[PDB]
Amino acid sequence: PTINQLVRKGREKVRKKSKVPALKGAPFRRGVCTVVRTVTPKKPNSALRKVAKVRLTSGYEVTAYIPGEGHNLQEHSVVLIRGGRVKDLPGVRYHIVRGVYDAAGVKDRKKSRSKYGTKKPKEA
Amino acid sequence: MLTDPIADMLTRIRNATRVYKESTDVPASRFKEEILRILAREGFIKGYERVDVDGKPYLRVYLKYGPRRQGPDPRPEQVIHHIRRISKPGRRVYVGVKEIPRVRRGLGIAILSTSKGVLTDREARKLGVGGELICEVW
Amino acid sequence: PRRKRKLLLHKHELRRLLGKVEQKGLTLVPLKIYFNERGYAKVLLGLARGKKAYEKRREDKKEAVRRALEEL
RNA sequence: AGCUAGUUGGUGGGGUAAUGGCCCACCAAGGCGACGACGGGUAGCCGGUCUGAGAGGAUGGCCGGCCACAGGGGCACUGAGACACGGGCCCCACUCCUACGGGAGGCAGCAGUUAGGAAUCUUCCGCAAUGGGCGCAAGCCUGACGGAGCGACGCCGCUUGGAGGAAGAAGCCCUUCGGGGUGUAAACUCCUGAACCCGGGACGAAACCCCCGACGAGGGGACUGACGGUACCGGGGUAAUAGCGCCGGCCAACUCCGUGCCAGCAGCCGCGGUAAUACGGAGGGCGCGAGCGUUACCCGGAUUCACUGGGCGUAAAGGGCGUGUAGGCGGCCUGGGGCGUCCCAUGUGAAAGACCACGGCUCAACCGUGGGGGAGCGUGGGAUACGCUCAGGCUAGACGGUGGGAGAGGGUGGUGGAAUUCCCGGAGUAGCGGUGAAAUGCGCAGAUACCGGGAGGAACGCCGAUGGCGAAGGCAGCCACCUGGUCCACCCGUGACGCUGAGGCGCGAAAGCGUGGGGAGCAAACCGGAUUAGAUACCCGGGUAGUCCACGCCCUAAACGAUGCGCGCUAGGUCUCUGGGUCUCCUGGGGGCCGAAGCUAACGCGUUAAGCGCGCCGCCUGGGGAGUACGGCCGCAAGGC
RNA sequence: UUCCCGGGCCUUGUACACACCGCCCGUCACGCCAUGGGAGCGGGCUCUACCCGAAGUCGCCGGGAGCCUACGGGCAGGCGCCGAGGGUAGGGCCCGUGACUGGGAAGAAGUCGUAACAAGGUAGCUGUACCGGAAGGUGCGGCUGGA
RNA sequence: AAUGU
Repeated sequence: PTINQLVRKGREKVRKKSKVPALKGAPFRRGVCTVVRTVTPKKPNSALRKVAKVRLTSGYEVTAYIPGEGHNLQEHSVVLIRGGRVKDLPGVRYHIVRGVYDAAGVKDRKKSRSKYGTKKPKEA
Repeated sequence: MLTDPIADMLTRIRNATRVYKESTDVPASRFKEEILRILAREGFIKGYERVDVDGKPYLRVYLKYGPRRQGPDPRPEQVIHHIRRISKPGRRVYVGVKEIPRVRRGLGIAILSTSKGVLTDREARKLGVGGELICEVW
Repeated sequence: PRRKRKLLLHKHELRRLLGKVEQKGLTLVPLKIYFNERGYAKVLLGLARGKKAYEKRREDKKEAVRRALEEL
């Protein structure tokens, strides 16, 4: 556009959508579970992903992933939501932080633990 | 009606040289001569002369090029590789002396118009004046 | 959830399925599940065609050049 | 998208420290708005701060400055100052006392509780210092403040050790069973000595005051330390914490087993289906280190809103086309003003911060001192090239005059033939029509085919294209009338009168809509016959809107050159429509084809630009959801914007 | 050498490329996700009119009425404008919510055809109109991004 | 003269 046109209208400043409305852009957010499910992935992958419908403090009832191998989440447990989609399961945009509240760390886990709740296992 | 006279001129030079034309004409303007006077002074053009086309006064610019070359495409490299108008009528450009442009690290000129007449970026810088950056040539 | 649950079959019935399973590539698959008159979880097995080779498209240029580079 | 009645202004008042519609009478009809008013949403503002090559973007926590508030809300009193955080009156909410009639209160001071939340600290020590208030003074008060406390929350410093030490223990991991690796790593030998114990121990503090001198200047004397027996200094002195992320590519770092699209990973591409360097563990390696990772948010990358620094023939993107308002842009010569613009001088640019130089804590982090920048903006003087403005002149743009020209440009009134259908009349007999082949259908109630007459509607063969005209849509027999545009010549006239154009207005294929008319042929819908598995189709026989006219609507399209309009500059060739020429050839306007230079992702474009420039408008910022919904305007409706 | 099967070479169209045994469109059935409409309900904010109206300032009075005086006055008190708040009624913008309903996206070897891509087997696409289980077909006109 | 997990 002409310089005059730019003076008249000006450039449209960007503006980006929040990949995750965990409200007030807070880091994580606590919320109760209404449904602890098992869902089947997209088209190339097959499995029974452990996700759980959670009702956050911020009034949102959103789906969330449960990492690790095995969990102890009940049809009404207190969970802390993190934030991270799962290019595999549709409307699933938040990971459940293992190792907080009712969400237990991973038993037997020994590797990338910091990111799986589990504390440092004494070499017994 | 020809919107920008200078821009037209600078462009004729371009197109013209672009085809290794010995010289091309441009509608005579006193201001335009001043520019050409500088193009000449810095040897971007052999020179130029005031002439007439059916009573109408013009300027004839005698272009300059490099020597013929070896290999395919023997065309000589231009002396005026780049000639571009800076301040246009749609967006006039002005520079204070401290903000006057440095063209091609120095191997390029930056003609401009100050209240002290039409000077290059050095002549101008050396005089203490800035003004309407006309165009840069290299 | 995924556990190696054990099944219950007559001894002569169990051997007939072993004869077929070890010998050839025929699967035994859960055909369905329910509860009989007595009210016990009773699974229905089936005889399998097996086969069904899973086509896997292959070799991504990237790897190819990659190996050439290093090997030599 | 319009808003406004104390609204805008006026005269006179009331009020205040003071101007003022701040308030009030009265008079007038004013004020503001596409340069975005009014309304909605969000928000305390700056110094700075993070990011960034920069121009930019993002932010306003700590510290400094301003503003606003003090449970919600109103009000004044006092006073130099408040319409007052720990002052007052009142209503409201809430909690508390009561002898039930009325009392006490507000932590967004410090510290603390509870609620909310992912999450945010001691009911502390001291007025020694600095600052404040009061007082002649001593002094009192100061949860300002100087400190200690808790939290790896952040930055900087520090430690877990240093020199030796095997063809290389064990264990563990791999192995072409030789052996390779962890590994100089350890054990081991020396060695130093965080921590801890002992002893010494701050600067911060010299004043108010007292004395001499006049309580001035000056000189002398005296007290006072929260942090703290801490920092630090000296003696002695034990080797005395290591974790976390990653190892398919981007990305630095590979092997064995387990699992068998399961369990699981995941930022993107993607791994996992029985040898997984991608899942889980182990061995090993890489990065980093009292930290390492994750999540969220900002900038970056992203020239991915492009000013620096992008585009629109086919990738997203040219408005369907004109006329034109605001606005933006403007040829040649001269003179005045000197607004933009440039220059010099000067004021301001508070501190802190950032930069730089030197110093203070053992370094650093921090901190002190000094130095240099700093846009902007005010004032003063100067410059006049370019822009602006006023004036004088010019004719190269544009417009006009005379003279020719071509054309399916438009509107009205007529009228010419060929053809179809129907009716009338001759003649005439067994089929006609139709397809791939059939059938429905029409026909012995006399069709098809043939001659004549009549009615009526619609469209105009050849010419005729690769042509012409028009802004687009679009326009085709002929004649007459009314009427637009455009080209050339002579260079005669005016004298920049120009370019573009958000809104606006008008024009706008076909279909469609309303009245009224017309209706031959054609033909959605419809009905048959075929075909087919079916055939709500393609093929055949019928057939109504409609196609035609008048007036009024609708306003869309592959409204396409998928290419906005104007101007200037960049080889040529060949065909063609139209005009002028000293018509062997040159020249102007238009339409095609190939191709210099150049452009392009490529295809292709190329004097009819998609080249090289300038002015202005329109438009695009991934695919889908969607040209959808909501809102609004428009329309009879369909539906359009 | 038309036809059927297979195959050369060149050229052409292509939305194919594990390559026509390719690709691919719409309804329908089921399940899930977000959203529009929806008899209406439940709010938040704001606007207008009127009724009652604390405190308080200001404006009258300050007298059949008390108190101070240096009797000019002053205070108390009485009245009034304004007035926080409350009450009633009606509008506006936004948000939640609703039986039922419209379309949209995703889902996995569902059901029906086959519109498109090669004359996709009737060139395709397009504006509009009508019609039909569905893609779509047909009329009128346009484009070539077709012959 | 249709279709192809």
